[PDB]
Amino acid sequence: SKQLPQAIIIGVKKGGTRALLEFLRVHPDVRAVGAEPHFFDRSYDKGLAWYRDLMPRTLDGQITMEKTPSYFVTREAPARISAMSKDTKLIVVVRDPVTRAISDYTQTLSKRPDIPTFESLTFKNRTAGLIDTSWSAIQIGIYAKHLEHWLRHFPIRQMLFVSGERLISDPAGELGRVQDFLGLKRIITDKHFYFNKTKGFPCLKKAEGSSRPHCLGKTKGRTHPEIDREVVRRLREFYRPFNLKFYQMTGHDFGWDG
Ligand SMILES: Nc1ncnc2c1ncn2[C@@H]1O[C@H](COP(=O)(O)O)[C@@H](OP(=O)(O)O)[C@H]1O
Ligand code: NA
Repeated sequence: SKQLPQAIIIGVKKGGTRALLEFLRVHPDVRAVGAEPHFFDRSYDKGLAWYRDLMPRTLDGQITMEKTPSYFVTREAPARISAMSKDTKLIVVVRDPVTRAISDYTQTLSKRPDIPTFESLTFKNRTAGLIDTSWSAIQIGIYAKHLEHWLRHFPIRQMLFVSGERLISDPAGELGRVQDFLGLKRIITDKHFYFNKTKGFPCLKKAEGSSRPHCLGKTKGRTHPEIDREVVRRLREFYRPFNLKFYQMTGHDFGWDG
């Protein structure tokens, strides 16, 4: 029967949310929705009967999952999800905030090519190095800011933060933690993955629902544009104090600042 997701991948955008979901779909005890529901942010009015109807069917002991990257930054998401159930497990796939802003910009550049440069959107006042905190690309990277709001409705024990960089260099190691966090037996492993030279990322030997090798679509693995390293330095400096706070809240250093 259909059940409401006991675990959600709530963020972040461009941290590697699809990759993680697609890898978790290999486990025999994970059933997940395909496309981003965007329920708790854009379609909450439709109610939990609509939400439950999107979910796949599951046997007993199977875990239902979804991923919507905007939840982590959408203001009302914590209260609403906890309202669904106070026990929901939450996962955040985090990434270097600066690489994430560039990946975010690169996604838009693949849709509206005429947009200004990353360096002009970066600043409100280049002459003074004042960064546009209103720009969504900047704001999503301040993980500690959004994390504080989630901890008003969830114990940090029910929240797992996955390394987006380590998801690319050692998918089997990272997914070992995620399986422990969801009470799933360690099944996903190194043999499930393989590196495709021409893609640049790990791929699945057999995806869920397929017997063939499966890499991620053309929408994942984009070539970023070349960015002024002075802006990158000024962007790493902006995030540094926020990254340090995030490390303390999570008890883990994700290596973005050394
Ligand atoms: N095996 C894999 N194949 C492709 N992209 C992967 C990947 N593992 C992680 N990713 C990353 O996942 C990002 C997308 O995150 P999301 O699905 O949350 O939007 C990609 O951003 P880039 O295109 O900048 O490289 C890519 O870096
Ligand atoms: Na974008």
